[PDB]
Amino acid sequence: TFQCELCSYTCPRRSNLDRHMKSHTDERPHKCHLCGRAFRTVTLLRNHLNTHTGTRPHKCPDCDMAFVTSGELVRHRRYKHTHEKPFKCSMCDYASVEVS
DNA sequence: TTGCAGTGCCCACAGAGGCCAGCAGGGGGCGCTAGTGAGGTGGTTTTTATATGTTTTGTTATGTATTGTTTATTTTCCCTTTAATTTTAGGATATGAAAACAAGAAT
Ligand SMILES: [Zn+2]
Ligand SMILES: [Zn+2]
Ligand SMILES: [Zn+2]
Ligand SMILES: [Zn+2]
Repeated sequence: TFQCELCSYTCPRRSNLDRHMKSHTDERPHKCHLCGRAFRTVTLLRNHLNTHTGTRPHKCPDCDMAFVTSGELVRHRRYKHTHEKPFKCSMCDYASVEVS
């Protein structure tokens, strides 16, 4: 029912349309007090500051290294600890942690 | 000793193959982020629900009006007895009208 004007975005929640309009309008009100980089939400700026300094809270349960976000630890476990490999190739027997 | 037939040696430029940097092939692991997606919390209203006040409905009691009841004073229908009232002779009256007499008038 809900439709977009800038693109063919179709959702059922008005709040989803609101966020999509915020993405089109690029409301970035969160700057970094070290570099000119800016973001739209607080968690992005929090991770950016957790990269300018070493304050990595997501610790690896199987080794002693760490990362700022969860997805990086997910893929680290699928590379090094639980070799998942969901996506597989066409001809060869290849598979890896990322679609890239 | 020489000409001829056959050998020795020294060089050198090719020929060859290992040495080497350069460079491209497939694949493993990390740094970082935009953008949804979903889930949880807070606010809002809202909707159901509950309780109070007012009014409407139902019930009760009293007074008035209607129908009925045996008196009860008309009233009215029906007797036997008078009290006017009417009808029928019977005698008397009256008022008329001829009748006779008397008085003018004529012949
Ligand atoms: Zn759009
Ligand atoms: Zn910065
Ligand atoms: Zn690890
Ligand atoms: Zn393949």
